[PDB]
Amino acid sequence: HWGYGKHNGPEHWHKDFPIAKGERQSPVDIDTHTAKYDPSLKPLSVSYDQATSLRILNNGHAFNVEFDDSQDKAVLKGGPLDGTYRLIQFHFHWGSLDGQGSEHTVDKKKYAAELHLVHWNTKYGDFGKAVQQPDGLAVLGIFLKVGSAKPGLQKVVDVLDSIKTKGKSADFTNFDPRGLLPESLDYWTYPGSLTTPPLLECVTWIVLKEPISVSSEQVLKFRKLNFNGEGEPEELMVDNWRPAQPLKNRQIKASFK
Ligand SMILES: [Zn+2]
Repeated sequence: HWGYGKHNGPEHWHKDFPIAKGERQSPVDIDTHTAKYDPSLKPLSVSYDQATSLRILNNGHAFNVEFDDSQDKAVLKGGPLDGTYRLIQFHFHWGSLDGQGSEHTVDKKKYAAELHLVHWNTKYGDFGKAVQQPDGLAVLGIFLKVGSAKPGLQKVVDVLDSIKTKGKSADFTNFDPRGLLPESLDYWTYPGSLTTPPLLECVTWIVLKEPISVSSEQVLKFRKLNFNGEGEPEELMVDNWRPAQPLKNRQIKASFK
């Protein structure tokens, strides 16, 4: 058992997964003053038009909206990416309070939550083989501030009551992930890791400058979820976020001047 608890939290993940103290760990603080613009970065392509959501599920760490990744239906191309990355699932990390909840920070500022859209490089045939490579995954990370409710998010919130406890899942079809994007795809990028065990250093990170607004009403529904399984003592699913890890020698490239 790993989690976000006192004894099984990020400070202790290294005991079971030594890579936690690796050279390419995520998330990281994005220093705007030192994250230099890169004119070599190609424009970012997002094709979520024929996207096919299948189910939503509680996995005892967050909730994942999973997609049919059998075809190039919903793909991420260009930016820093070489080849086509298929969307497999998106999930969030969020806090107990509005003041915290994001994994990545910007000049040390935390957001109320962070959205991660997970893609894998079709070059490697399947996800299993993908996570064993440095460029295997691409995660599109989008900050959440508490403001005007996100319409594209309400379909998600409306189903959360039905996957309260770890292990529960539900049919979740015809979800448009375009509903969750901001207007400017202006990003930072760097090579990093999964922010959960086994913390494999296989992720090209693409973090959007532009956060999205969500209503306190929407984020309160997130915090009504359970880490625990059915029949267990209740443990509310909150502060499911890893703090910023050392950047070390890595450079964070910005897509904008
Ligand atoms: Zn994540």
